[PDB]
Amino acid sequence: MQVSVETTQGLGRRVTITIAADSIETAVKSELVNVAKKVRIDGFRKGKVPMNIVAQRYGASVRQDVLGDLMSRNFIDAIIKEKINPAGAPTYVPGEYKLGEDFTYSVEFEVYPEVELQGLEAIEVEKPIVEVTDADVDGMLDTLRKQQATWKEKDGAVEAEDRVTIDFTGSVDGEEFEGGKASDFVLAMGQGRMIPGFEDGIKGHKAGEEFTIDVTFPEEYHAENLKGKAAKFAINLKKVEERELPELTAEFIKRFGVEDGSVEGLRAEVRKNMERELKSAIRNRVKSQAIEGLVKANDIDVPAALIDSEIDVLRRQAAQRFGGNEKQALELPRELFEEQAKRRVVVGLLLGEVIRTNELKADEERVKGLIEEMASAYEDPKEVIEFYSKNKELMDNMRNVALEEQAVEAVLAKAKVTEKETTFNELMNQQA
Amino acid sequence: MQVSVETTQGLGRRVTITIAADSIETAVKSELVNVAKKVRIDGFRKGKVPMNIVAQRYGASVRQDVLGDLMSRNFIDAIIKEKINPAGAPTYVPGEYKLGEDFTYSVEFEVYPEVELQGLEAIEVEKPIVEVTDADVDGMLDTLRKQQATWKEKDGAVEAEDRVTIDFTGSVDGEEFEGGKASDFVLAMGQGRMIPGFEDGIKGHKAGEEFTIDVTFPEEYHAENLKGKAAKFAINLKKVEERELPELTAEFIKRFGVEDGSVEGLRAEVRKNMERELKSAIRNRVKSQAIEGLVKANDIDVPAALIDSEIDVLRRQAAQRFGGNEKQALELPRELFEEQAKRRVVVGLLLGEVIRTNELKADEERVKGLIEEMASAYEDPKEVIEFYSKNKELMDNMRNVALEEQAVEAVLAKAKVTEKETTFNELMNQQA
Repeated sequence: MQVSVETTQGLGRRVTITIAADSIETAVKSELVNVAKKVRIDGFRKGKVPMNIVAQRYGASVRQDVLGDLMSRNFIDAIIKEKINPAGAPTYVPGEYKLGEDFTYSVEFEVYPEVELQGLEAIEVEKPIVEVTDADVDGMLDTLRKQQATWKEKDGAVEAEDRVTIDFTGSVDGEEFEGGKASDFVLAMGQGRMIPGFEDGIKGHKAGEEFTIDVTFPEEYHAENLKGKAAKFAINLKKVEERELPELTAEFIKRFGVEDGSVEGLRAEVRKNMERELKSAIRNRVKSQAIEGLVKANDIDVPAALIDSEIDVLRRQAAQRFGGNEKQALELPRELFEEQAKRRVVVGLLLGEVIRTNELKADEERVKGLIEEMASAYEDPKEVIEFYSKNKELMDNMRNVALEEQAVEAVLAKAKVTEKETTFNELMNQQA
Repeated sequence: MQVSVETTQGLGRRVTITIAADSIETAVKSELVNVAKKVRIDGFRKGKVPMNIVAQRYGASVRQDVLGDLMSRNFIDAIIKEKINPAGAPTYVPGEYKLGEDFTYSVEFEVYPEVELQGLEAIEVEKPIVEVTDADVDGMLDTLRKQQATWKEKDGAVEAEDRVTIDFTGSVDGEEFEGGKASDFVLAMGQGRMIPGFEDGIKGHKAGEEFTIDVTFPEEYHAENLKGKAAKFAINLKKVEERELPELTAEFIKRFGVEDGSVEGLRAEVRKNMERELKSAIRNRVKSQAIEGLVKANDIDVPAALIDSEIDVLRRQAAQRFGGNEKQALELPRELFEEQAKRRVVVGLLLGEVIRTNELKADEERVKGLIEEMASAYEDPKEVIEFYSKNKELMDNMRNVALEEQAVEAVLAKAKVTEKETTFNELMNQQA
């Protein structure tokens, strides 16, 4: 058999294969019965009319539709072998059909490039060795202690950790923005829930005076309408409640996911949480050094399509952390996310090539171990472990996490990693 | 942890679970980071703002969106364990949201019932034993011989197997219908491509005379607009070619998927095709006896939804064999397909319950054997076999074919099957 596929323009495709009647006769019989089996209609055939006879009767009428069916089957077959997973449903975009002339349709799909690994040996990574002191523990403990407190109504002055009701309106330089609209909003002070200085500036004000305070948001603020802006908050005030020491009688203080009062338990829980992120933090710097070393020294021309797709994901996610508005995130500025999107694609391409070139395997043992530690954080690890193994997406999505660890270890094994003993204060010097 | 899900009306569901702040505090942290991992944004977290703090800030704004996300994740999890495969994309149908009040959405999904197997031992099946004679072979051979012939232009009388060009219009009783429209249509006579009598009635007419002949379509004709109708065909005529004996020199006669001229090969190919469908024919009667015995004796109440879905599939398929028109098949009459759809659902339920109750396994050996014989009908069975094993849907879809065979054997093993030697003529008596 002979196969021919043409291209009209860009992503446009054309099928229409011209062959001898004998070949057509044979192919149509086989294909039509195969389609009939899919929907189970062949079993309803008593065989009074041969399939070929009806094929050369109604085949002309469904001739256009057959091309569409072929399009449907060929597309799915092709994406399976090229391993492309479309989001929802693909778009084929059919045009006007002329009888006796050509036909144009454009199937939208993305493509992938290839990369070469160079300068791997030239990667020098410094591993700063630091430890967590008991003083660090004290700071964390104190923060946790100030988080909880029992509310008590009073009238007079305002503390730094009181509970207040603030009706405020967000005005930038002289105009209200989309957010910053409050009504009987209750805010817990002393928890660092607002901008540093915001809950400080309102301290000492009576629950009935309008002051208007200048608050400046950092240039690197996630909200574009607030980043690098110095807004003024009127702050009306009306209700203030004192937060007194929480009842250590397990009455009110039982609002924790950890056991109450247990001094050893509290320190133990802090210790495990601190070291867990310490492990992650050191690896993040190691990972960052490796990533920057590759990107800065070796860049590659990346297709715009892949970057464009990354932007949408970023926009949807950004809107969520700005407030939450599905689909409206589409309206968010492209330039803000396009920069970071480029990095995501480059890193992915770099990792993907390492995996392919070194033919890395998805290690089940590695995945299982990670799951067990993570699942151990819950009361019943048994259902949690099974839950992850229950859903295929979770299994595969989590693989990329474990696989990434393998990729890092592979590079580090051949890279120059030097361990240097440093004081905690020394690593704290991150001024630029 | 406590879970809750309420129902508004019908398929309408309500989430909104009210729990203590401590539980919320813990649950939100775990869930949000899990979502962030899915899109790979957690690796961008340097940890300046605790997740809980932002959660009790923007959580209110995205509160509605969270419910939608929960809806999305819960639905997919639920269908996995209940094993329901949605066609494309599900519909959740959201309504108006009132702040401070309730919310209504309705998720459209189908359900399945269960059946009891009774009266299986009461099924008596007669197996008529017949054979194919050489006379049957001769008839088939002659039919095949008349199919092919070489066209030769002439002027005069018309044979029974000539090649003609007929411009006609389809008028029922006094109105043209949707089809029956021809222009320069070339029809090959003697191949039984038209209604018995249609190509017989035009025999003897000159290539330039309008006669108008009454043609009656059978009551059980697939085309509703023609079934039980006696239409009149004008028949204009203009071009007639004689079909002379095909060149047995392998020139013209090479338009077959079988070797040319080979007498033994021709008979061998006929023999294999005839017995293959003979096997199917006897089993179909056996299957029909068992199916009718169950349906006629034991009826079950079937939900309208399942039947409704079956109707659409039938409509789409019916339109294809009537001509071909995707989506327009929706406009086809329901009653025509609803009757047969009921049978499909009942048979499926009966088979499904047999499979579940008798805990039947999908036998790979059975599947492999069927594939090998089927693939043996192609030049290279190797790629064909791998192709079936390549696509999961083909593998699964084909399993049902093999599994049905197993189900039939299981029933027959305990049913009263009697073999009776019969003459071919005897079985031919199917006059009602």
